[PDB]
Amino acid sequence: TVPVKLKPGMDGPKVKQWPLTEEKIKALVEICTEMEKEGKISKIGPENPYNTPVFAIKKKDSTKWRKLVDFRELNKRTQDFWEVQLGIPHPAGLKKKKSVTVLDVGDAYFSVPLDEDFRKYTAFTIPSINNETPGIRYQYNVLPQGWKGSPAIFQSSMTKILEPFKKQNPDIVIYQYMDDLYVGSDLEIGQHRTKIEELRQHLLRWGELHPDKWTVQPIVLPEKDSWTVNDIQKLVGKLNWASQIYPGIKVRQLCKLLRGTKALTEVIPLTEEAELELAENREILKEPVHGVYYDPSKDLIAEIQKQGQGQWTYQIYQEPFKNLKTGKYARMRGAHTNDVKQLTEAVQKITTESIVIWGKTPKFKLPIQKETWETWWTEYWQATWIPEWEFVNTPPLVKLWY
Amino acid sequence: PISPIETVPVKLKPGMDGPKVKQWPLTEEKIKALVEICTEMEKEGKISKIGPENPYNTPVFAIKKKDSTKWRKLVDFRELNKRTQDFWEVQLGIPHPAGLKKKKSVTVLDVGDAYFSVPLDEDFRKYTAFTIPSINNETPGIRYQYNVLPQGWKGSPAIFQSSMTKILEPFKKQNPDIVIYQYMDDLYVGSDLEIGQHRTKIEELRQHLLRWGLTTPDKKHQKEPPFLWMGYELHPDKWTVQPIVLPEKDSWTVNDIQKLVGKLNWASQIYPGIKVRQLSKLLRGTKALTEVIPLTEEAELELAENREILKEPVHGVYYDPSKDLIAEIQKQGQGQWTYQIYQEPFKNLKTGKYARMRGAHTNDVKQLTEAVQKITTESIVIWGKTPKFKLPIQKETWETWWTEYWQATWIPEWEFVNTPPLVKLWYQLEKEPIVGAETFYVDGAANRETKLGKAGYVTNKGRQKVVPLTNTTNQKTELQAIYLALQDSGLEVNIVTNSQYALGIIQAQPDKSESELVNQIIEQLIKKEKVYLAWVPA
DNA sequence: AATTCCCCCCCTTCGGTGCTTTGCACCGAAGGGGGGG
Ligand SMILES: Nc1ncnc2c1ncn2[C@H]1C[C@H](O)[C@@H](COP(=O)(O)OP(=O)(O)OP(=O)(O)O)O1
Ligand SMILES: [Mg+2]
Repeated sequence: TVPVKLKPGMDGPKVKQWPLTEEKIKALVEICTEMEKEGKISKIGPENPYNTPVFAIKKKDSTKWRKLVDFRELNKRTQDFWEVQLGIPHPAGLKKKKSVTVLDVGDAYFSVPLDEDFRKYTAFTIPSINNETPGIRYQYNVLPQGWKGSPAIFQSSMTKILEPFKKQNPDIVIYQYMDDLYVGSDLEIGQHRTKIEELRQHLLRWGELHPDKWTVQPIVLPEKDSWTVNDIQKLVGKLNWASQIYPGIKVRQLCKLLRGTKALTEVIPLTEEAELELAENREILKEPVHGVYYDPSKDLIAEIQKQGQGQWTYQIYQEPFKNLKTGKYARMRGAHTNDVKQLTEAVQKITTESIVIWGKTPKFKLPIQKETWETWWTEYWQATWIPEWEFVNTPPLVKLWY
Repeated sequence: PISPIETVPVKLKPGMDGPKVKQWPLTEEKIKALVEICTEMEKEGKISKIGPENPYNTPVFAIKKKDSTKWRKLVDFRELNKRTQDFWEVQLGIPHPAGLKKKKSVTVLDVGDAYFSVPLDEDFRKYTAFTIPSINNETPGIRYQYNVLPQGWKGSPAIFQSSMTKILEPFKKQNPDIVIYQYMDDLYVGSDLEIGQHRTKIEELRQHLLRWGLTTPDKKHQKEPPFLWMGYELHPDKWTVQPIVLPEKDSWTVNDIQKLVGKLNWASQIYPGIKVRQLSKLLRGTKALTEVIPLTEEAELELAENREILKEPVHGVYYDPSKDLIAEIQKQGQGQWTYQIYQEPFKNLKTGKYARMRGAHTNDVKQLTEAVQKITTESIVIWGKTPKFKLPIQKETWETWWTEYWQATWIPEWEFVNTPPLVKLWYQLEKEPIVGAETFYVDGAANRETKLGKAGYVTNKGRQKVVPLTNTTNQKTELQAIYLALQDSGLEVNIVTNSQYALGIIQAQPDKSESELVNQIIEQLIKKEKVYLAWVPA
């Protein structure tokens, strides 16, 4: 047993349980009955003042319910980080891999008992349909799934398990985040599954992303033969905003054509100086911005914008106007008739990319009303982690990310 | 008697001691029941006499139960509640009759002396000391401490609920075909067995409860319909609210209006069409609770309508899991919506209203989405599933709104019902400049010190107009400049502004706002056919 | 001037927070009320 303590001066999670549908409640009741029979959780009373939300998810093509606990507040208050928990913060070679496979190894956490003084912080409540009975309270006896300290305590056992495999295959990079194992190899697309199956058999005995296909989206400019006053006004505003990201944006000879009141529809012939300036500005726009570097101390912020027609844009950055990554997530088909599902899938994809690249989940600025998200996000979630998020209520300007 | 169940360990907050409050004087009528009550409990061992070794005290008083002949003894444990450890409440909501199913046999049971049957932690008993003052004066009062759960202590409800759950669990485990709704000490027991077998099982349950010291007196045991359960009357195939009495006064004070609004909100769960906005509009800006508020004409009409609604008797039906949930929404005007949840037409499972105004500026589509969200949450709470919605909005309108909006918004599986007033967007902004229209470059500024500003426009034809503004702001000046452009233009206009605030407000297509200027802008925007609004940096 | 507790709801008010144009918009907690025990 490894003693665990909260961060100095912190109290503990006291988050309320949100209502659940009937199928989720039935699945949670069955799962928790089995877990309490096996001794993994134990019933508690109201004298425990701590609580964390719980719900259930059906993983991608699984047809099996899985209990998920929102340990975000307990994670933000736990100190167990002396143990990097990752075996060196982040393998910097995982991002330059042909294929990365994510495996769920959280069940292995259910064999390590949790420290007795820390169990009270892992309490959760199962609600009832129509409030027929008071909610049933449980607390964890073993290492829970979703708590950041669980990989930090199983880290020694995890390293011991993977040594017979990692030493034999030195060209495979293995990373661990929460209950997920990321296995990245540069081998053939089928040999990769062969090695993954061998690793799965090795794990069973002991008790697919493509990061090279990830490309940033640079800020582009319209290509037109005849330019109207409206087009120049829209371009000048775009270049003025982009000047905050790329120092050296001139846009001074383009604003001369915007002098004097003029009709928005009539065309303006660009002067040679304006044309040169625009060509130079486009040249500056196709190169990546220098002087921006990842800071391990600071946290990551991910902004998402909806461009319509099933398109979303995202920017991951630590400081304003210094984007570590920019990208676009597109899943339209027939518009999918569901914006919440698209946003949930985009959030999961961005979090997976962030974990692969920097080893940290970002804080999301979701472009959605809070109530809609809290109502519907659990119906489409399929990941064992939950990133921190905040909701924006201010509409962005004319979007320059396209 | 006293339950043989195990006590819940309770401790004070770290570094804090027990209360030492002094008993306030009590009336002689009160100090005849407490002395009568404390004598009885002391006989059953629910309270214990203490001496000078206990330095703690807490005021006690008594109120009258719903029986109007018995007295409920309470302790003002606020000081002890401050220094008591935190608990987690296990009561997550209130059961609703609409979530009940059809049961052939139904009974309702009440536990007599609920709290006084559950033991209290031995180490915490000394902090519950209290004194019963002597009649008149002299002969210092008798000092007692609680051996059971006190009424007025912040830990009593959760402890009693957990104890009752533990007591009931062995019975429910071996009788899975019986529904037991448990709220505090109130038990609704329903089953599909015949009346004889149901009564035999009820006797078995009563014996099981008595084995744990929980007595169920025959006075509070109901065996025939209608059943008074949790504020409702339950019949074999319908349910109603217990009769709601609205005041019929001539002069209304603030407290009276608050009581009436609360009662109407309670009645709105089964009576359809209840409107409360006009009455609640009288509660803003008034400080004193006893201040007399004259009833406005709009409030009087709404009160008359509500009195008309409550005159006829309405009933709700029970849930049928084999059928489908349908929630129909109607617009009521001025940001008010009603909804009915039912499985069969003209047989409401329940009713409700949504009249919450969120945001300074909003339209009907956003409010409809909020109402749908509220109904979805309430339906998930009650029945555990989302209903199918019948909304008074066309599919094309919703498609346009949700595809052109900058936020991720959604409405679950719904169908269009043609019941006016319909929900629609009153104007649309062109995505491209209008050829042949007139272009208004609008500007607006205001110094922050003097609180004076200007707001005007220049058009490509050569017309200018500037109007000084007093006691305004930069945002207000920009909005006023846009208003000037809308006012002085034709039926088509191309407005170019330097304000992100005004553009962000207008692009959301509001139709109601808390600002009068935005309302005038909306009225002007509705009149025009094509409006193109563009942003240009200063 | 009678003094209590916990739970859910609605409606109004006020302070805190964030981005910005240091005002304006949004949100959560606390006051009142209703209902339950
Ligand atoms: N006004 C109140 N103040 C504090 N606690 C209360 C109050 N009303 C009810 N309770 C709590 C304590 C009660 O023991 C418990 C059950 O309510 P209730 O049945 O009305 O009382 P009871 O069980 O003590 O009396 P009875 O013998 O009349 O059933 O709920
Ligand atoms: Mg009782």
